[PDB]
Amino acid sequence: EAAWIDSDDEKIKVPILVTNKTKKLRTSYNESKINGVHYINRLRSQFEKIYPRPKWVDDESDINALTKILSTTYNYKDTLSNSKLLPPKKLDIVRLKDANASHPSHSAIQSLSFHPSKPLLLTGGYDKTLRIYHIDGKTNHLVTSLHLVGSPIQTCTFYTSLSNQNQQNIFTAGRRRYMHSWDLSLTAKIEKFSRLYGHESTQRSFENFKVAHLQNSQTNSVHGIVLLQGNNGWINILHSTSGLWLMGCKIEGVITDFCIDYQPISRGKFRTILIAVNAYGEVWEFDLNKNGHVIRRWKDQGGVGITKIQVGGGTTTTCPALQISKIKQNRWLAVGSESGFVNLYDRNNAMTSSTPTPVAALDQLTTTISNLQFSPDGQILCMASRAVKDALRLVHLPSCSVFSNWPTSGTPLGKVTSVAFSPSGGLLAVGNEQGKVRLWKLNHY
Amino acid sequence: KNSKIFSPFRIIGNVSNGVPFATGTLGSTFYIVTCVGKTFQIYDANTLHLLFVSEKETPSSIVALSAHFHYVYAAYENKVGIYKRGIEEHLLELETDANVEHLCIFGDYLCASTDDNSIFIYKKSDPQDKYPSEFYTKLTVTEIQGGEIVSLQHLATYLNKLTVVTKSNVLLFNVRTGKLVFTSNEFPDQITTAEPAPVLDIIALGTVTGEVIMFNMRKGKRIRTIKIPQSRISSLSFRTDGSSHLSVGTSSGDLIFYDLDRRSRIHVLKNIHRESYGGVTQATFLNGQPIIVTSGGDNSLKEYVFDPSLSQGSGDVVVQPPRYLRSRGGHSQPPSYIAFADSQSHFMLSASKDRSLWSFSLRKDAQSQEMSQRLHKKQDGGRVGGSTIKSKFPEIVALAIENARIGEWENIITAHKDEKFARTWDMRNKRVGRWTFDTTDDGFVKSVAMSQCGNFGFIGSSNGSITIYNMQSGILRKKYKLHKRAVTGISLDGMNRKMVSCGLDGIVGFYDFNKSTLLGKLKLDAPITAMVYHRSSDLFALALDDLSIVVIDAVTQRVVRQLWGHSNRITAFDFSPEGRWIVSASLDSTIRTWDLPTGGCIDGIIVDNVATNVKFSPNGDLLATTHVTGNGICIWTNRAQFKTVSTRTIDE
Amino acid sequence: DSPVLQSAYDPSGQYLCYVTVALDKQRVGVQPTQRATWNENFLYLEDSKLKVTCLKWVNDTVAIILGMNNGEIWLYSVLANEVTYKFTTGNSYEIKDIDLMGNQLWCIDSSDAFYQFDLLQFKLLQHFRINNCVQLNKLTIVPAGDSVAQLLVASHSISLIDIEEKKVVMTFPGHVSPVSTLQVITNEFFISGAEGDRFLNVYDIHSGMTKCVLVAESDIKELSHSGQADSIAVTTEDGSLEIFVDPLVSGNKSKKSSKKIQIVSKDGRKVPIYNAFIN
Amino acid sequence: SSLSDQLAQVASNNATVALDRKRRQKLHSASLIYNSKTAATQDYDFIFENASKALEELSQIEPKFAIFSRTLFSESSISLDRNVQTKEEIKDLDNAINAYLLLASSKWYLAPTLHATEWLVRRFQIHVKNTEMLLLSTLNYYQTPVFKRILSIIKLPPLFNCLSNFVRSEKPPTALTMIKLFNDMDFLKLYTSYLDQCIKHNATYTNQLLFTTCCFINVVAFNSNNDEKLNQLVPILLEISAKLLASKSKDCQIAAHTILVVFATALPLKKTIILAAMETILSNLDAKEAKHSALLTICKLFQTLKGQGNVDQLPSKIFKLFDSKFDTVSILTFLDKEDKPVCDKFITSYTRSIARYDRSKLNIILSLLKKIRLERYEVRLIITDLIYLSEILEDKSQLVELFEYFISINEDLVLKCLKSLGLTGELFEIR
Amino acid sequence: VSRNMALNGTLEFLNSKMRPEVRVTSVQFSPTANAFAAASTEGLLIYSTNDTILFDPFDLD
Amino acid sequence: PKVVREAKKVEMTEARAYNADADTAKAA
Amino acid sequence: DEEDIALEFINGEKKDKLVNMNSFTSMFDNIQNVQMDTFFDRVMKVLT
RNA sequence: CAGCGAAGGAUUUGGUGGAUUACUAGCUAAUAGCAAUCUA
Repeated sequence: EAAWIDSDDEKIKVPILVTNKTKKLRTSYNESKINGVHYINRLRSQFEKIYPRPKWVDDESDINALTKILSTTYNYKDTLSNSKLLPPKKLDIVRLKDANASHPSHSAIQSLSFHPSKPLLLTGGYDKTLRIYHIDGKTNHLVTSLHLVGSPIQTCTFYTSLSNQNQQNIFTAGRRRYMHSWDLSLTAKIEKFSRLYGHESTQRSFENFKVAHLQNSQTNSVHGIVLLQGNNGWINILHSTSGLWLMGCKIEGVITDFCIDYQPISRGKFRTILIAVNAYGEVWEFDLNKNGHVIRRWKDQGGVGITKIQVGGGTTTTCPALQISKIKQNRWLAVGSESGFVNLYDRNNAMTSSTPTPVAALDQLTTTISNLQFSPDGQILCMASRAVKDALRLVHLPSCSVFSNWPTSGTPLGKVTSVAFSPSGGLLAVGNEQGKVRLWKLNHY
Repeated sequence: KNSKIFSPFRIIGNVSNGVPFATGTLGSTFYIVTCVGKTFQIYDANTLHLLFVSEKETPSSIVALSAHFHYVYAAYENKVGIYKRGIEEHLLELETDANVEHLCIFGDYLCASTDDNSIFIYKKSDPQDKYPSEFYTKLTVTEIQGGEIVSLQHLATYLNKLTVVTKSNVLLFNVRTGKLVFTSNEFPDQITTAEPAPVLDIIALGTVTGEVIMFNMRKGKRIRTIKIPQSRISSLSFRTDGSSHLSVGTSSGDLIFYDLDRRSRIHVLKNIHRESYGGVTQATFLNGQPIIVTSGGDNSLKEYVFDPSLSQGSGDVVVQPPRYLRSRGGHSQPPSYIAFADSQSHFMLSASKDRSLWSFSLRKDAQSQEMSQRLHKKQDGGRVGGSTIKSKFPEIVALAIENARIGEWENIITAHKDEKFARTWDMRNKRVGRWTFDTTDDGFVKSVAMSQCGNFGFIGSSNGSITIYNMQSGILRKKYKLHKRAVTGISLDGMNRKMVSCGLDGIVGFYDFNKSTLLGKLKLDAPITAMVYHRSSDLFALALDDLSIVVIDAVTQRVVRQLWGHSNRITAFDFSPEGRWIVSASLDSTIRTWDLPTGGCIDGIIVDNVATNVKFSPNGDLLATTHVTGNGICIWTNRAQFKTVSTRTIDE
Repeated sequence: DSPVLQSAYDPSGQYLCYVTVALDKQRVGVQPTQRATWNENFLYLEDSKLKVTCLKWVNDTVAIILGMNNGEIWLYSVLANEVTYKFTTGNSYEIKDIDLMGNQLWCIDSSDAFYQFDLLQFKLLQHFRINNCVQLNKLTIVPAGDSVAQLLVASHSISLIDIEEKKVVMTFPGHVSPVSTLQVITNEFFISGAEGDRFLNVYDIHSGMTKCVLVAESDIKELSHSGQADSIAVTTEDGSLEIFVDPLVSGNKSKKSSKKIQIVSKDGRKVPIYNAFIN
Repeated sequence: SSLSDQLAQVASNNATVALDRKRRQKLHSASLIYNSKTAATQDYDFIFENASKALEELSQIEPKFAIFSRTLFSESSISLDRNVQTKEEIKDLDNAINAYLLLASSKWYLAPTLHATEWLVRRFQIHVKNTEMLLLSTLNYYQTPVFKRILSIIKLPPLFNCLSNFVRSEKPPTALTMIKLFNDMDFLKLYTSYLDQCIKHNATYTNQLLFTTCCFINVVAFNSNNDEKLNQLVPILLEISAKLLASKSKDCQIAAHTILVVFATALPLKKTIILAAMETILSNLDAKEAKHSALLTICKLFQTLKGQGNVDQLPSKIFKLFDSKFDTVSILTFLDKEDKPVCDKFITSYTRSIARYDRSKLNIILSLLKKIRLERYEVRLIITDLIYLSEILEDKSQLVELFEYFISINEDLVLKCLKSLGLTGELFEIR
Repeated sequence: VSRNMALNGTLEFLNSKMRPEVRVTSVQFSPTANAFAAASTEGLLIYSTNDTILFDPFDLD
Repeated sequence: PKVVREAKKVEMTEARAYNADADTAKAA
Repeated sequence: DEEDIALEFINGEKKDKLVNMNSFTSMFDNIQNVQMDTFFDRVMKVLT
C-alpha cells in the first residue's frame, strides 16, 4: 500500500492537550498522550476536513486523439513558414518610410518601377525629372536624379536584357514625339528615339509604351522591344537599342491598353504575345516572335469602357525575368474598366474558349480603373483608381476575395496615381497626386 | 563612503525584483512579503498597502524568504534572519561558507539548503517559543542520491519529515533522526518547481520541459501529468475554495489555469509579466479565496480574481475567466530622469528607460501612479498619425515641471530621446497634454525649461535655437537664434525678465525677455553640458567639459565660483533650496557637496553605482539620487536640517 | 541617418566590409579603400529577418566573421562569395560581440553567455557564464600573445575577466549608457566610449584608475587608434572626424580634440564621414 | 453595495416561497396549459391527476417514464414541497428534473408531455428554479407555441439575455436571435455541457442535432472575420465534435462531420489537429451514411491544408486504420462519381502512403490517378517516391506500367525529376 | 494660509469616499522689518524673512 | 441585448488552513 | 530550381468558397424534419 | 472636395480596481494566546 515506512513514528509519543489546535483531535476526555501512527491518522482526518478530498485524486490517475491534441496544443493555426501561400481576407502589411520622403517630388508621380535586381525605385512625373531611390526599410535615400528639360514624363521603365543582364537601361517618355533612354553607368549617357521609320503619322505621342523581350527564333538571340500605343489601333514595336521599327499590330477600334505575355516553348526558346484591348472589350492576341500576326481574338464578357489590361502570375513587364530559362507563362489576366469593374480570367483554361468567362468580376471600387498590377508570385492583384482618394484594393487570388483589413480608413494612400510591386521583397510602392511614394512591406515574403 | 550631510533613508518605487515572494496569514487576512534587492516589503493582500519595510539593509541580496504567522525568514549570503514587524529578532549563522538558497519552516524546525547540497536543520529550544533558534543537525544530498536541490518543502501531516526536491529526484528525510526515508525513482527531465497540493500527501512538480507531474509522495507513483509544450514552468499553485483548479506559471510570462476534475484548460493569461525579466516568478492562490497574486521580475505585483460563474445551474463547467484586480508596480528599467513635482516634497516625477513616466509618492506608496499616455483629440479635427499598435514614447531625456498654473493647463514639458519635439503633460490629471512643441530647425530637443508664470515653455534644439511656446494655447511665440551648436541649458528669472541659455559651444547668452534683446554673451573655456538655475538668488551653475562646475550669477554676468575636483564627466548636480550648497555627482562613482559661499567641497560619498541624477527637495528635507542599476529612486535625508555641519573642506 | 548598418576595416585599412539593407535583406560587401593598387558582388542574407549584429576581419585566406542574430557566427571568404563555415551555439540568442586572437574566436551572447570557438578546429570549445555581468554587449580580448587570458567585457560597466577561473578580477566604472566602443590601446590601457555620449575614457587595465577622459564635440560612432597609441581618430554622429594627437601624455584630466575634419561638397552640402581609419 | 441591491438578492433567493396570498396567486397562476384565472383556482390534486394520466400516455409511447412515475410523479410528491428540504435533497430532485427534461426534450410535439411537465412547472417550480435546463432542452422548438409559452412564464437566466425582448410577445424569436444567443462563449460552454449529458445518457435526437449543428456553423460563420474569436472558439467546438464522434449515433456523428468540415474550411487548422481529427473520425465509424460523410469530411479537411507538408504520406497507423474502414473499391468508386468532389491533396497523400506502406496495391493507384486529375507538385511527389521505390526494391511490371502512364502524360516532368535525381538512360537500364 | 481640513475652503478636491471657512480679512506689511501680517481665521499669521539662511550674494567675485 | 459581463465587488472570506506546527514530535 | 518548384506549388492552387457572415443563415428554414445527411450535403453544397 | 491620415475613426454608456490626509499587519477575555478552537 505504502512505498516506505520510517520506523520512528511508531515509537514517538506525542502530547495532545498542550496546545489548543491539537486539543480537538481526541476521541475521549481521558486521552492525553497518543502514539505517533494514531496521531498521524488523527491529523490526517483533520487535514481532510479542513481541505475536503476532491474527486481528481481518487477518480482517475494517468478515439481520444482529437481531445489529446487539443489538450496539448495552444495555437491552432499554421505557424510561420509552413504556409508558402497567402491567407485570404486578412493581410499582414507593415508601413515603411515613404520612399521619396528624402527628396520630394514637384508633381504627381505618374510612373513608378522597381529594378529587376538592385534595390532601386525609379519615380517620375509631370515635373520632367526622374529620380532613383535606393530603398530599404529605414532610410530610402536618393541615388541619382535627372531632369530632362521640356519633356514631362509619363511612363518610365527599368529595362534589363536577358543575354548578359548588364545593360540597365531606363526608358522614359511622355506626351512627346520622342522617348529617352538613359544607359545606367553610375554626366549621364542618354539617347533619344525620335524616328518612326516611315510610320510617324500613326504615332504622334510616345506616352503609352511598354518594354518587353523578343527572340529572333532562328538564332537564340533575344533583344528588347519597346511597344508604342498609337492612334488608330496601332502598336508600333521597335528595337530598344537601335530604334528600328520592327513590326506593327493594328486592332480594330479604339486601342486603350495592351500587355505582354510570354510562353516557353523548349530549352532556351520562348514566344512573345502582345495582348491588346479595344475600348469596347474585344481582345486581340498577336504572336510577334514571328511576324506580328493574330493567333487569337476573343471578347471580354461584360465590360464596355475598358481602360487597362494586365497579366500576372508569371513574367510580366513589371515582374521581369533575369534569366531566359526563368520565363514563365502568365496564369491570370485582369481587364479593368471605366465603371471600376475588373473581370478576372484564368488563362490555364481561358485560352481555348474564344468567349471565355471570367473567374470573378470584382466591383469594389466604383470609379475608373487606372492601375491594376499583379504581385510577382501572382497571388495579389492591386486595383487602383486615380479618380477619387484612397481607391486602392488588394484582391487575393485564386480566391478572388478582397482583403478586408487593408487599406483602412486611415491609410494615407492619397489619390493613387501609380503603384508598383517589388520583384523580391514583397513590397508595395504607391504614388499619389501630392507627390509622395508611400511604401509598405508584405510580411508573407 | 559614509557621509556627514546626507544619510540614506529608503529606496522608493520598488515592489519586487523576481525573488519568489512569500505569503503569510495573520488570522484571516493575508500579507505578501516581496524582496526588493536587500530589503523586503510586506504588503496587505486585501488592498496592497505597504505595511512594513525591513529595518536595515542586509549585507547582501536576500535570496530566499518565507513567512509563518508573525515572522519572516529572509536568507541572504550565508545566514538566515528572522524578522518581526521589519525589526530583526534573530540571526542564524550557518557553519558553512556556502550560500544558503532555499528554506522551509515546519514545526520546531527551520531547514535551510545551501548551494553545496547540504541542508541545515535548526530547532526550537522549548516548543513554546517563537522561532527555531538552536542548531540541530546537518543533512547532505550527495551525488548518488540526487542532483542539485531545486526546492525544499514540507507537505502536510508528515511527522517531522521533509520533502527535498532535487533536479531529478524527490527525497524524503526524517529530520529528527537525520535519516533518508524514501528516495523516489528518477524523472526524465529536470524539475524546476514544487508546490504541495491541498490533497493529502501529494506534491506537484514542474519541469524544464513543459510538464506538471502530480507526485503521490506516499505511494511513490505519479497520479497525473499535464503537458504544456515548449514552456519552462516557474510557478505552481492550487485553488482551495471548493474549486479544484491548478495555476501554472510559465517563464514566457504566462499564467495557465487548469481544471483537474474535468481535465480541461480554463484560461490562459498571456503576457502577464515580461519574459525578458523572468516571466511570472511567483504566483500563488490566497487560500480559500478565488484571488491569485502573481509577481514578476519586472518590478510588478498583481492580483487576479475569479468572479462567480455566470450560469445559475451548471457553474462548474462554465468558469468565468480570471479578471484583473489591484496591482502595484514601479519602473521595470532604471530611471533616466527625476524631478520633484511640488514644494511640499510629496510627489516626484520619474522617467525611465522602459519609456514610462511614473509619479511616485514620498508619503504613501499607494499614491504612486503612472502618468498616462492616452493622447487627446486634435485641435482642428484632423487625424493624428502614428502606428495603430500603440507603443510608449521614446525614453525621456529631460523634463521641467512648474506648477504655478496647475490644473489650468499643461504643466510638465518633457524631451525625449532622438525626436524633434517636446511633449507636454498635466500633473493634475496625470496624463499627457494637447501640445507637442516642435524645434523648427530639424534638430533634436536637447533641453527644456518653462517659466514660473507657467505661461511659457522653452525648447532648446540641437541646432542651437531656443523656441518659446505658450503652454496654454500651444503656439510659437518667439524664437531666439544665438548658438550654432546644441543648446543644453535654458532657464529664466523668477520675474520673467532675463533668460540665460548655455550651449555646448561654451557660450552663455544673457537675454532680456520682455524686450527681445540680448544683454550679453560670455564665452567659457569648455562646452557646457548642463545648467541649473537657482532662482531666488539668481545664481546658475554649469557643468563644463573640463570637469569643473562654474557658478555664475545672471545679474552682473561674472564667473563667481569655479569648483574643481571631479575626475570624470559630471552626470548631474543641483542647488540646495536655500542656495548655499550645490551637490554634484559624476562618473568617478562620486557625489560631492560644495559650499559655494566658501567655494570648497564639504562632503564626498563614494557610491558603488554611478549616480545619474541628483535632485534636492524644494524644502530642505531630502536628496533624491538615481543610479545606473536599480529600478527605484535612492532617497537621502540631510542631517544638516537637524544639526549644523562644518563647512570645512575634506580631502581623499 | 546612414544606410550603412555595420562597417569595419581590415587591419592596415586596405579593405572595408560593410553591411547595408537592400530592399528588406541584408547584404555584406567589401570595397578596396584605394582603387590604385567597383566590387559589385555581395553576400546576400537570404532571410528577411536574419541580420548581422557584429563583424570582424580575420587575418592567410582572408575572411570576415559575421555575428548574426540567431546564435551563429558565419565565416565568409571575400574572394569567393560563400559563407565557408557556420559556427553555431546551442541557442537562438542573438550574439552581441565577437573577437579573435590568432585562431581562437570568442563571442558573447544576449543571454550573457561566453562561447569560445576554434577557427582551426571549427568546434565549440567552451561555454560558460559569470555572475554580476548581465547586460553584456562588448567583449575585447586583452592580448598576451597566444595566451587568450583576460577578456574585457562591457555592460555599461567594464569588467576584466580571467578565463581560467571564469571570474571577474577588476571592475571599472563604465558609463551611464551601454558601451559602444571598447578597445585595447597599449598593454596597460584601454579606451571605452558609450552609446549617445561624447566622452571616451581611457582606463588603466592594471589598477582600475582612469588615466584620462577624451571629449569629442559630438556623440561618438566609431573610433580607430593608430597601432602605437600615438593618435586616436573618432568619428561622430554629425559626420565629423576628430583626431586626438598623443592622448596618453600630460587638457590634463580631460582632453579635447586636436584636429577636426569635415567634408563638404562644392555646393555647401555637408556629407557625413562614417568609419575612418588612422595609422 | 446598496441596501436595495442586497434586498434584490434576497428576493431572488426567496423567489419561490409564497409568503402571502397575493404572492401565492401570482406564483401559482404561472401555468403552461391554462390561463391565469383558471390556473390560480386549480388545486394540486387536479393538476396531479391529469398529469399522471398524461404520464401514463407518455410512458406507453416511450417506456422510460415509468421510473418518473415511481419518484417524480408519485403521490408522495403531491405533498413534497421543494423549498423545505436541504441542499442535498434539492440536488437529488434537481437531477431528477434534469433527467426528465433531457428525456422528454424529444417528445415536445405531442400534448401528453405538455400536460405532464405542467406538474413540474406547478409543483416543483422548474420555470424559476430549474430554468436553464428547461430552456436548453426545448431550444429547438423556438418557432413553436410551446416555446412561446415557456418564454411567457419563464424567468430568464442571465446567459439567455437576448431572448428578453421576446418574452410575453406574440411573435417567435428569429433565427438571427438564435445565432446571437449561441454567439457567446459562456453560452457555448453551457450548451456543450448540455450536449455532453445528452450524449452520455443517449438521448440525442435528429431534430436537436440539426438545430445544434445549424447554430454552431452559424456561430463559426459570424466569427469568420476575427481570428481571435475563432481561436477562442476552436477548443469548444472541436471538443464537442470529439464528444459527438465518440458516440454511436450516425446522426450525431455526421453532425460532428458537419461541424468539423465547416470549421476546417473557416480557418486553417494545424496538420496534427487535422490528422487527429481524422483518427477520431475513423475510430468509431460504423454506419453507412456516416461513411459517406466521413469520406467527404476527410477529403475536405485534407484539402484545406497548406504549406510544406500538405501531401506527405499519412502515417502507418492512420493509413492502415483508413484502410480498415475504407478499402480500395470504396475509394475508386467514390472517385468515379460524376459530381466530381475535390479530393486532390488527400488522394495524393493516400497514394504516397500506399507507396510507402503497402507496396502491393500499385495497379489500383494507377487506376485511380487515371480517374482523377492532379496538379504538377502532386504528380512530381508521386513520381519521386516511385523513383525511390524503384531504387529500394526490384522493379516489376506494376511499377513499370506506372512509369508508362507517367510517360504517356507529362514525360517532360518525369524527365525533370530524373534529372533532379538520376538519369533517363540509367533508369531505363534499371527497368 | 491653511491646511486644516477642519476649516471649510481648504481642499480643492474632496474625498469621494457650518464649518468656519478659511479667509484672510486684512493684510499689512510691517513698517520696520520685512514681514507681513494676515488676519486669517486661525489668527494673525505673520510671515517674515530672515537673513540667516538663503545665501544671496551681491556681486561677489 | 448581449449578456452582461459586469464584475462583482470582491471581498475576501474567512478560510481555514492547516498549520504544520503539529507535524513535529519529540522523543522521550 | 527551387523557385520554380515553389512557383508550381503556389500555381497548383484552386479557387475555393470562403465562409461569410451569411453563408449559412438560410438553413433554419429547412432543418425541419429533414435527415442529417441531407443537412450534410446541403452544407457541402454551400462550401463548394 | 482640398487638407489631416501606420493592419481603421468618432460619440455615448455600464461595471470594477487604484488615488482623493502622511504607509507600524488580523482576532480575542490582551504584559499574552489564537489564527485547525476555546472547552473538560
